[PDB]
Amino acid sequence: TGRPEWIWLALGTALMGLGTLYFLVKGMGVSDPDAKKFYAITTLVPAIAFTMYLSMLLGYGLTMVPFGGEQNPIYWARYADWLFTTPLLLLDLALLVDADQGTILALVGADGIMIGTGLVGALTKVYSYRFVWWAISTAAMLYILYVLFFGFMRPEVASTFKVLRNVTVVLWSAYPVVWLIGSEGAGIVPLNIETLLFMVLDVSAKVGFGLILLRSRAIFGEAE
Amino acid sequence: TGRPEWIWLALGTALMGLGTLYFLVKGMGVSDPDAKKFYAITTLVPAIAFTMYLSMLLGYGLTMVPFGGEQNPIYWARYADWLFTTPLLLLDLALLVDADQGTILALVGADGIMIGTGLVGALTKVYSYRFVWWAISTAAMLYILYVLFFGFMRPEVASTFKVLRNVTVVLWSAYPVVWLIGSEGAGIVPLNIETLLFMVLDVSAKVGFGLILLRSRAIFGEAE
Amino acid sequence: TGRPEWIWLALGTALMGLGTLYFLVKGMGVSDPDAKKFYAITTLVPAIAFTMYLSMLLGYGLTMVPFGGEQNPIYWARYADWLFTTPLLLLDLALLVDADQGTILALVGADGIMIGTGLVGALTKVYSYRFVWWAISTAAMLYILYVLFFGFMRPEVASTFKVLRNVTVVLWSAYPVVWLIGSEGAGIVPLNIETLLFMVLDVSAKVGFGLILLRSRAIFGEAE
Ligand SMILES: *C/C=C(C)/C=C/C=C(C)/C=C/C1=C(C)CCCC1(C)C
Ligand SMILES: *C/C=C(C)/C=C/C=C(C)/C=C/C1=C(C)CCCC1(C)C
Ligand SMILES: *C/C=C(C)/C=C/C=C(C)/C=C/C1=C(C)CCCC1(C)C
Repeated sequence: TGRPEWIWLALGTALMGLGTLYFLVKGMGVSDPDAKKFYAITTLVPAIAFTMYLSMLLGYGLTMVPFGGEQNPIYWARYADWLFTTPLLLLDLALLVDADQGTILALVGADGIMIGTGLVGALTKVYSYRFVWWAISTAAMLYILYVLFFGFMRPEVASTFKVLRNVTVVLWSAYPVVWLIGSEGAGIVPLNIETLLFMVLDVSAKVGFGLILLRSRAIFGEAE
Repeated sequence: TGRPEWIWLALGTALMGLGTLYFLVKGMGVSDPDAKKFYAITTLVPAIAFTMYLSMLLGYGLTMVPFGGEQNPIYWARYADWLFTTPLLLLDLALLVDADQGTILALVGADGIMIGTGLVGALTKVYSYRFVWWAISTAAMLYILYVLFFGFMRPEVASTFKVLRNVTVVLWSAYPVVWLIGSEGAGIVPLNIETLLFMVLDVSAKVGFGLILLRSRAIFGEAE
Repeated sequence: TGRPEWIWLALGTALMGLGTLYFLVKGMGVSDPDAKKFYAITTLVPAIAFTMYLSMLLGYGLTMVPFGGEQNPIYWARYADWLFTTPLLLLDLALLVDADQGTILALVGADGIMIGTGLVGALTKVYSYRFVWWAISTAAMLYILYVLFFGFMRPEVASTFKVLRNVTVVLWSAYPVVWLIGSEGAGIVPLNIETLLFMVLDVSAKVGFGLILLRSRAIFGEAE
């Protein structure tokens, strides 16, 4: 199309699609029940992202929100993606460490709150209030990060969890910043650059994260 | 009303309602925990369908989508039904065979993708792109069917699973065809006939499927 | 704002926010896995309510629905809250009594139906039909109440469950009445009083319920 961000949406669609196919093929033949869980979660994540990238590319997942006296292009489909994919990603971490159910519920619920309030902020027509939602969403993210560090095994489990926790902190923490400087927030970075940034983050957080996880012996039960 | 498809919506509402009441009464008194799971899942399915049929009958679950240069009546409430009822139905099959959690997640997630992309296709304003969504949704359905045949007990469990798997393949595979030839897709069959077809499919896939399942000794633990 | 109900929305936001913070601090340090489940569920409930109260206060969670020949202010965000918080509350009760999974699914599903049909009724443009949805929603509520009394331990578990079941029946049963007499239904009580009533009910059903639950020894495994 003639939205300059189309190229990043197209590459995102492609990389999510290819990552989905790769993980699908890779998990073919896996019989270990524990490993199956990780393959399922980890393949579902970019498959969902693929659909939502495509919806943005085709224009379905874009709406105009009036605020600051303009009609502002907001890609709402990102939140529909994140609503499902972010708890899934947290579930991969939580299963790695054999987290308590209470802890999993805390994580999933805080994540739901993070995404839902981010969506509310994204669609809010009173400019100043958009940042209230951003702050609440960010608080939920900080709670999530706190639990990953202070709320929790085989040495390979510890090692893989540590690496993935670090990837998670670094990549996830960038999202509120991009939103804040981008078209959803202060509008200091144009939508095409914002789209590029989220594409790099998303591909790393999904396909990159998944490559790290699915390469590890941590996803298998200890078997002779 | 004066929408000619009202009669099929009314009969669908009635048959789902009656099926719900029948399963409710039938599962009264069931104490076996395994059987309770099947009664719960299986009664919930037509209860949800009853609500969404009624919403279509009353006109709430209908919207107009512009495409191909017309205002096209799209019953969106079907997807709200299917979003919940189709994974529930898959859950009945998966519990019958004591499926791995990874496999259940794969099934539920692929199903979510099937329904969500079908909804996107149903609401998409660019005619040609509607069929892209249809294709992606169909791929998700084919993945689901593949898992039911290649991804998986007491002989009565095997026997009941086999029958229900066959019912599932035959009925579910008809949905993409009806959508394709109907008002959502190529518009070769009118909405009133499309509605009739989905009504027959839905009642069979829910109340018919449920009668088969709930009549079986497979839903009970092996007890003396 | 100049909506007279703003004061009740503001106090609701505050009390849910404070209740969230209190439960969060209170559950700090809890290591018992069973207790963690209850703290997680019970803190998530007012955290979600806090977000949805704030959304109503800020005006995001309000829409106008034409019916009875007027444009009627309907707070839809209540349903988005209840959709998540009501099954969570039922989950607290069900975990207390170690409910069968079938029973939990029945409860959660009936609750989903209660809330979804209440939302449909709230948004329905044909006045008389709003009450059809109300009736169906009420039937789902009555099913839920029936299960809590007829569908189900350590003496402290029994004692706490009994108290919380009674609180639940009394408070939950008031909701259909308020809706019926309020702006969503017959319009005999003005929106500002309706808002006050739901605020008192919600705070009691969430923060009050939670204080009772989290003060009990019932939420802990039996340990030496
Ligand atoms: C695969 C995609 C992922 C891992 C996306 C993660 C996204 C977030 C952590 C987003 C966080 C946000 C906030 C913390 C504040 C408001 C804006 C959001 C939703 C971008
Ligand atoms: C009770 C209702 C059920 C079992 C409905 C099943 C529906 C489907 C399998 C629908 C599939 C579709 C596609 C595969 C492609 C696009 C259109 C859909 C959603 C009708
Ligand atoms: C924390 C909030 C809670 C516990 C809310 C409970 C709400 C209900 C039990 C609402 C019930 C309703 C009906 C039974 C009929 C239609 C209207 C509703 C949704 C208010």
